Amino acid sequence: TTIMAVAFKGGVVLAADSRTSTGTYVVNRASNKLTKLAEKIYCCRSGSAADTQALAEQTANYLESYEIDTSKPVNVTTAANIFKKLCYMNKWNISAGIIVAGYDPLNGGSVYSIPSGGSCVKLDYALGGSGSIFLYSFFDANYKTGMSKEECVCFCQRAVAHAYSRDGSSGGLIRTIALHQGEPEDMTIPWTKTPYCMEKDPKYRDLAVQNPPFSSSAKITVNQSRSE
Amino acid sequence: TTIMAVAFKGGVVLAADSRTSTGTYVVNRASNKLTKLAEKIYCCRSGSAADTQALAEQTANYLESYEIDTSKPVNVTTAANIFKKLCYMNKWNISAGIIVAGYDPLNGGSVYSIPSGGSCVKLDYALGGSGSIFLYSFFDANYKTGMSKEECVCFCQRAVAHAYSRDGSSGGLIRTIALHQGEPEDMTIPWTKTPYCMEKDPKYRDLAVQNPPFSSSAKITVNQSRSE
Amino acid sequence: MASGGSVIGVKYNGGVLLACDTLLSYGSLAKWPNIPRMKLVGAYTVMCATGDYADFQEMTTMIENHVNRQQMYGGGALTPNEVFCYLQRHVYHKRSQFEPCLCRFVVAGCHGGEPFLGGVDDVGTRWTDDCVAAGYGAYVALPLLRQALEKPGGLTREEAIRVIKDCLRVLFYRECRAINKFQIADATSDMVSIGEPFEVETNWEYDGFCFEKTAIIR
Amino acid sequence: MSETTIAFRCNGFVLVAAAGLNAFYYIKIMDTEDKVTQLDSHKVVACAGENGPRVNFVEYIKCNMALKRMREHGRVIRTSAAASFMRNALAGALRSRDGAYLVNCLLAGYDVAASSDDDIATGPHLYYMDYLGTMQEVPYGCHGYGASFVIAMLDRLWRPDLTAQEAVDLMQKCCDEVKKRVVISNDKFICKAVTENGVEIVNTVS
Amino acid sequence: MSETTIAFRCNGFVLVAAAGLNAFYYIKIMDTEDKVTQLDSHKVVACAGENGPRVNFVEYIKCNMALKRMREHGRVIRTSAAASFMRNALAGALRSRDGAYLVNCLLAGYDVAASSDDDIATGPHLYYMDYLGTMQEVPYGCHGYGASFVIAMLDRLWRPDLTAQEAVDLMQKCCDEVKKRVVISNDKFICKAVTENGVEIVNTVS
Amino acid sequence: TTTLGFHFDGGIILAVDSRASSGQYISSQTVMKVLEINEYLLGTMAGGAADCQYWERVLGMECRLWELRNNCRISVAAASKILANITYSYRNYGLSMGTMVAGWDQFGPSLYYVDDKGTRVKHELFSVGSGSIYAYGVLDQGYRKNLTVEEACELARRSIFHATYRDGASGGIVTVYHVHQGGWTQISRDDQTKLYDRYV
Amino acid sequence: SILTYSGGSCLAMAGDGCFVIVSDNRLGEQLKTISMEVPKLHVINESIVLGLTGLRTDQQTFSEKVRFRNELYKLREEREIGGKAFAALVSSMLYEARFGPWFVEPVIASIDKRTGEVYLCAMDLIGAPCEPEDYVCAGTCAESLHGMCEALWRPGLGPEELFEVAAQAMLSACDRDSLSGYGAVAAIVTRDKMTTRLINGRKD
Amino acid sequence: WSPYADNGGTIAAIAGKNYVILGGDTRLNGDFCIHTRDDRTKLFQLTEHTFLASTGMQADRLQLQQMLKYRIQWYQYNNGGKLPSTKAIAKLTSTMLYQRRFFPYYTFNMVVGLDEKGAGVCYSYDPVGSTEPFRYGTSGSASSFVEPLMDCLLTRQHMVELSMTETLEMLKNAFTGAAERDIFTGDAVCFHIITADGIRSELFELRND
Amino acid sequence: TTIVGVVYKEGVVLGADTRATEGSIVADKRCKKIHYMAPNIMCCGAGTAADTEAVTNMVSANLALHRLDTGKQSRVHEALTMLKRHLYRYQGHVSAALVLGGVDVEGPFLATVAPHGSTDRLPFVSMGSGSIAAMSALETGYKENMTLEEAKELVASAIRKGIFNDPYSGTQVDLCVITKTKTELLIGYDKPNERKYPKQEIRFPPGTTPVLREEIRRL
Amino acid sequence: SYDRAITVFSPDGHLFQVEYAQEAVRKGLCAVGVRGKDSIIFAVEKKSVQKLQDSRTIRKIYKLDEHIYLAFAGLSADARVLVNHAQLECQRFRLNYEDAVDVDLLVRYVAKVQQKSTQSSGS
Repeated sequence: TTIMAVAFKGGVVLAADSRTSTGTYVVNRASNKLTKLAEKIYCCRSGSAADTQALAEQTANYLESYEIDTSKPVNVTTAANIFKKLCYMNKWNISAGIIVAGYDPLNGGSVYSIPSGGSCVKLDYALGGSGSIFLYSFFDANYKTGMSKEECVCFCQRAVAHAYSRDGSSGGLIRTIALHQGEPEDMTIPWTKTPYCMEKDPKYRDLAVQNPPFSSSAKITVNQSRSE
Repeated sequence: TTIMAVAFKGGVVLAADSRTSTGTYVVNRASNKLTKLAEKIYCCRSGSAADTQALAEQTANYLESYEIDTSKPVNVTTAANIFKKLCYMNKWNISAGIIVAGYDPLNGGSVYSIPSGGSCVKLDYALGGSGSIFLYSFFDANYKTGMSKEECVCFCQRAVAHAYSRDGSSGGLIRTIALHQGEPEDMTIPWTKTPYCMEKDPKYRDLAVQNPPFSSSAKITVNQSRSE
Repeated sequence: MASGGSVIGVKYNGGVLLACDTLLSYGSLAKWPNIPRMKLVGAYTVMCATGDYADFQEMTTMIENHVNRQQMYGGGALTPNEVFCYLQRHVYHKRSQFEPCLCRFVVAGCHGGEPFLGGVDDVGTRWTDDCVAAGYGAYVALPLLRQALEKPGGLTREEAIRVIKDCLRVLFYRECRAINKFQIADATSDMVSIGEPFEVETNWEYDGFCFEKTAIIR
Repeated sequence: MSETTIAFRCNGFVLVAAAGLNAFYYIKIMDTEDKVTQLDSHKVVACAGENGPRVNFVEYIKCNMALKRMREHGRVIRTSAAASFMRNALAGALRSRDGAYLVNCLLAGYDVAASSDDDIATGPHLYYMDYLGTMQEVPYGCHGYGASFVIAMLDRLWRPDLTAQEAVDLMQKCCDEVKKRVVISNDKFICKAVTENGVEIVNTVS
Repeated sequence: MSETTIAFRCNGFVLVAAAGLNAFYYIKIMDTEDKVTQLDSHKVVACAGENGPRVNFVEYIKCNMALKRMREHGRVIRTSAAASFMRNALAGALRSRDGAYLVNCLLAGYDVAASSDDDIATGPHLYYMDYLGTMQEVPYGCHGYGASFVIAMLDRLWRPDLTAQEAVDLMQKCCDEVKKRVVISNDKFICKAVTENGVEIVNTVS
Repeated sequence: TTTLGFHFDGGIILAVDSRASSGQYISSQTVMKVLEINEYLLGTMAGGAADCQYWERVLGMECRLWELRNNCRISVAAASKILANITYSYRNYGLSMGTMVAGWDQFGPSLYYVDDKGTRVKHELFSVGSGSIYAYGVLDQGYRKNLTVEEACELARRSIFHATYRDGASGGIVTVYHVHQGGWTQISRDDQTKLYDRYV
Repeated sequence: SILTYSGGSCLAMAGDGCFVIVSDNRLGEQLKTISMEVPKLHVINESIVLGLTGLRTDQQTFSEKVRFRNELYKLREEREIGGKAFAALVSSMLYEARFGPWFVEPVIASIDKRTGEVYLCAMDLIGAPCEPEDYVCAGTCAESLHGMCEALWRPGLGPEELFEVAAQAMLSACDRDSLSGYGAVAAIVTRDKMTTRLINGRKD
Repeated sequence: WSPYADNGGTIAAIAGKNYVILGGDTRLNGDFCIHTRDDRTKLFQLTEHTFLASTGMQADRLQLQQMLKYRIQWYQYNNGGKLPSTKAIAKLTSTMLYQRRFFPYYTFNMVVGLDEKGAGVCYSYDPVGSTEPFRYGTSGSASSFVEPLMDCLLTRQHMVELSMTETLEMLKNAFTGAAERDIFTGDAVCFHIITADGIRSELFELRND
Repeated sequence: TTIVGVVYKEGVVLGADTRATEGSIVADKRCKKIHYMAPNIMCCGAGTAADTEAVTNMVSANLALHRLDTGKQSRVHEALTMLKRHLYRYQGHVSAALVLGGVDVEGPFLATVAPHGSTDRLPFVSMGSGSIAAMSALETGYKENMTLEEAKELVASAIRKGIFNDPYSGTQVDLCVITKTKTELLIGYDKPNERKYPKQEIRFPPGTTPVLREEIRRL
Repeated sequence: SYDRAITVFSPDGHLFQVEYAQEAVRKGLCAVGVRGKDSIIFAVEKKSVQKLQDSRTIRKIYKLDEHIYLAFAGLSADARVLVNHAQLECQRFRLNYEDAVDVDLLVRYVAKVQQKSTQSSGS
């Protein structure tokens, strides 16, 4: 999996790849890892799908009850704390890494990481899943504060694509969603329009010279293509 | 460790961090992972230092003998094959990941990766060590063919620094060496002049708001800095 | 399993210093370089821990809540010594259920012009002293603070800062999972204050560190 | 299987016998423990296995049977009901927290008409049981390391119409064969007989 | 420790005894294996342990001693040299590929002057050995599960000046105690005596 | 540890040693391995010291309640049963015990062995502990029913002594008690090294 | 453990142109006692005493190797080996067997016949020497011997006071040890004489 | 992660006809390190005549000390304000240790105090509570050499009454030797002398390395 | 163990503590951990004492033949290299860990050798169980072109950190100083743990211990 | 679950539930016990001779164990419950103590079962 969320001024963007895998074989190539928790709060799920589906469903059930009582839209910090507690109480029984992000009028766009073990950290961006370890340096090198909604969607799409081109365990579609004072905006990019893959990157077009012909020179030139 | 080698027109650059560690504690903060095998062939060592010191020493011993016999400078492919065979014959007894690179007049600058298990692959660049997994995306996103010697040294220094800022097991100096038809050029950059670290990167200056004061509002602002 | 590295602390004439870096790791990955790890607990007291950051969050929450509630419902403001005692009981209890708090705490504070500093480990061991540490602090820092405190009559604030920084510099040099970015809290005059992050000056330019001398093969 | 037990049923009796030995590892503590426990006036049970499971088990049978006889004006329970009761308790314990009784049993009874209304077939019955709760009526049966030797002799020599005197001779020979061929020492046997007139010890069988 | 052996030295002899039993798991194959092997005219060794290590071991001792006696005009070797030879081979095997001989031994000899030039102290010697190569001269010694019982009786009753008749009585009582208290059956003992006139079987000790 | 007991015409003898040995280091030479439960019943203790002392103290608390409730002394059969049922119920909980219980009630002298699994056996001669395998050697030679009290105390003393001499974990002082109709009587304590010189 | 299978303890102390070495007399198989008359001391020559503890088969075998090499040394070299060379030799033999050791721990005590200087050595089972100036000890009650000697030993002592120190030590330590005991044997060595004494102890 | 840590160090006590003397070292050890050289938790006063002294895991000794301190407060409330004697506390402590048979305190403890006749006594316990009353006792890291030395000097079994002062000197000597040789024992010793009058205390330096 | 080395303007200073332990008991308080390799090369040793002793001896013997053969002074690099080949072969079964220091025609040389056979030449090193504590004195106190006195004060202070904070190290500081021209051992350079309470003398009057039997032998 | 307090004191130290229980005993058929030298005789009155009643009548004297009988007066169904508890108790005792329960012991068990029913809420 590769999940991530990024804050921009006024909102957040959440992004994810679309693959569910048993290790070597893809059982679903079109999952939806961006799960809704309330009108403007979503989470990005990584780890066991069974666990993170059950904890998201449970977190959503609690928040809908709370919003009816209070009669108010719910703040991101509430979503994050409810989830966190579920992730902490069950830490030994699950495999889950979660990102909760959202928009609310009191604190704007916010992002919480809730990794394995059930800590909860409030950030400007968060990465998660197996594919995350390829993006730290990407973000360190290429990410900036101050990005608009449109810059941030585009940047997320390009990060996911970099991750999933090198991570065997990520791949497929790129889904995003942008949450802000206006209406939720979702987007799905098919693999055939991905902004990056190694298959289309010109520095990987020409093949390594692993198979030179039997020759009378130590000079290396081209791969042998036809029998002698 | 973070090691790498890059081809440019006429030569190669090899780069490495300077840390040797027991896991958690640094036993040497100024190692030299760029080892000389012949006048214009070097290797970058990762893994067990005991193993890769013994295999490099052995590879160097063989190449010096071969150059006296032949009376000629040795080609990179020869270095790479000798090493590869040592890495393959002992694969079950060692932990080693090697990069051999060099300059020779017949084939110019060349780079071979020889990872664990003893395969040998001929590339335009190679990454290795624990810190390598942070640089795939860096290189995919930022690396180009056609770079001059000076662009390539600089690019390597910046890659190593990105790697070692996120990898607990890399750090310290950045050493490089540039090999081409002229004289070998080595460079060592101290951590205080590193081209990247998270400590000096302005998007990590302001601290996460993990410790807000006890308040009468759900609004989050600043970390509590002084007792009430 | 976001986890914090070393913490260190030292008493000087008039108060006590606690210091750590702002990093949470996950295994070898340096994941968050801008986390404030120190937590103010009540009026006089400050805590930090090495180990599992989730277990620190949970334990300080529980404590900060007892302390704030007790104060608000007429039972006065708990002191460092009391906070410390309550912490150690809860660490111990959890160990006794085989659900430990996998952290090692350092606690500091100042009440009645008397500075506190003590440690609690994950099976409930507790001790107070003039210098305490957790993590690689215990192996790397304590030999220096202890040497420093050998002088008779104790340490001034400034000499306590100098020696805190030398320890920080050695951690940065010899502890893998660290960064050059630190905060210091200072308990003194019956209140704690946390400083802005800072960096220490390091040395990398010795002749014995040059390329030719460290080369394995000439 | 350090303690051999033996039993067989003939037309008008059951002989039962069990080895006296009680041991602590290799040490013989004593060789005269009576393990052929009388349950009622016309029943015995020979149990094999450790003192503790063995005693607790047969005391629990005895007390529950005793309680069934006063809640029933002293009416004797049939052998096949005592066996069914024993079996349910071995089986129950096997799926319980505290786990199985590690005892192997032979239950021998002679059933005798309660009243005149009673149509019961009157005679001797033997039941084999195991610590799991297996239970099976049999004409002869054994437990312990001496079991195989004796089972084959009895397949060879046992008939239904042995006289009381011939069946003591046969019981004696089965005990000698156990002594001759089992390395664990079963040096002394106590042997009891169950008849229409009740339980009685057989002294000439040692 | 299924096979008890016993030995003690008195002023003018050694008595040695070993249990006849040979077993396959719990089955008694036979109870009359002689395990008190004569090595020469005034030596015996009682070995304890499996047939195979035990036979191979004592056959190797016998043949090497026999070879030492022709390469030396039939001169009898001293008991302390036979023991030293036995010990070196137990110890050697213990660090070898094929591993240790799992035999425990008691070597008993009576040393007798070769010639007139010979200054040797003439009399009985007993040596305890173990499968590791421990070796120690002793006034009495034992191996197997019956060893502890017998060692204490002998601490209680053994003296150096027992007559040949008293020492047979004492050997008999030690064999009875083994039978009475060891659960493994050591039912029959063979007992030999080593004297100035040589090795001789003791028939009244069973 | 070594303990023995046996029944003869004049009553019962119990004898013990007093060493407590982890297995190498010797923690004490002064353990009291006979437990005066009350003034007509004795226990002995072998195996785990804490286990034997806690459960015989509990036994002694039940023997006393019985005697308050019923106005009479509990039998040796029932005493051994209370203790066999506690051990039986703890069978799966890792106790370590090898006890004798001895008394003289209305049916005469009774000696029981009771162990950590719930065994309970009545018999005329027992020895328990690591040195039991040497005590029985001496005790089987000398024992008979018609021993005098003086001869029987000597037999028991000599038996424990011979165990201390050869067993690594037995040693110390040898103590002999006599259970008679009137209750019981501590007969002697003698250091085993001083006994060595008496018997050589 | 295998080094504790057979039982036994040894101790050596230095004085002023003298030493004393003591051993217990017990041989065992774990807790079962086989003999009470097996002292563990071996006299090499007029100047050198060897103590060996550990597994008895390996004590027996390793002392026979020492004896064999010493005899050949004496014929080649036509002299007695000195305490220090004998110890270096012993060390070499233990380490020959570094990946498959002799389970012995030797205590060597010696005196230079000329200078009257006392050399003590103890070795681990692969021959690492520990050569202090006060005392050395080994075997199953070595922990309890350490503190007896730290509190009784003092520099300077002559043969008779060094003998009491060293006998009280061995006895009090064997008495808290189940695998060493049955009294002791002591050799007391000066440049001029070698005295041996059998000391009484407990019979457990 | 084990629930068990051994923090090291040593205690020792000696009784005589109307006093007992009790010593414990002040080092608290971690894993290959030293937390502090001035821990005083090993010795804990329970009444004016009775002490508890403990080694092993320090967090456990702090729990046991508190459970004892409240059973003792409860006795007083249920007993007319009186304190239990030393013999009673020793029996109480055994009882309590046994009760954790199944997850035990990692502690080697002593209850040390005056008896009812005014004389010293020491009860050494194992971790589940078997004990006896003795004239001297020791436990912890250095105890396997301090104990034969006290056997030697006080009982003199292989040879042919002390003051408070001579006894305090013997113990001082025994801790000094323990610190020289036991690497986990050191820094200082806290000594309490118990008489009917009261309790005198005295620190005493030891090797720092 | 705590062993330390530093390079200074004209040579090398090695340092060591002196406690050897078996288990948790001090076997020898004043053991010598600084070993001769050659006239101009010494070694301090940590790890398994037998292994550290065997390998140093062996390489010191082989360096001595090499000097008789060549008629030249041993080079520190030659020692380092014979050491590492030997430890490499045995795959860390021979578990020697060494600080090696010397001075030869190419100047001062200081290196560590770990048990698996890896080497590192560096201007300051520590090894052994007190290596961490020691290393914290060295990073706060090393500088370039230290004088002899400053070097000695830094090594001693680094060893004293081990002595007082690591339980497996103790007693006193030994230094060794190596220069172009001489090697100077300095046993007990610093003795920070002398006695305080002078030992109580406990006396046994001769004839305190009962002897059963005595024999005498005149030499 | 029903927990009401049934047996309570009233204004002069009277427990009426207990009194009225003893009234019920006074209406029940007469029973007699008589202790001889070495025999005990229990004798009870039966309701009334009928042609229809079964000749083998039900017994109103119960065995508690091989050596202990009981006869009663009062509510016959309550008594059958009481006799059950007592039969259990005797067998429990054999199992806990091997010996056979003493009469005097068994009497205190029964009497305490009656006493508890005068103080146990719900009953």
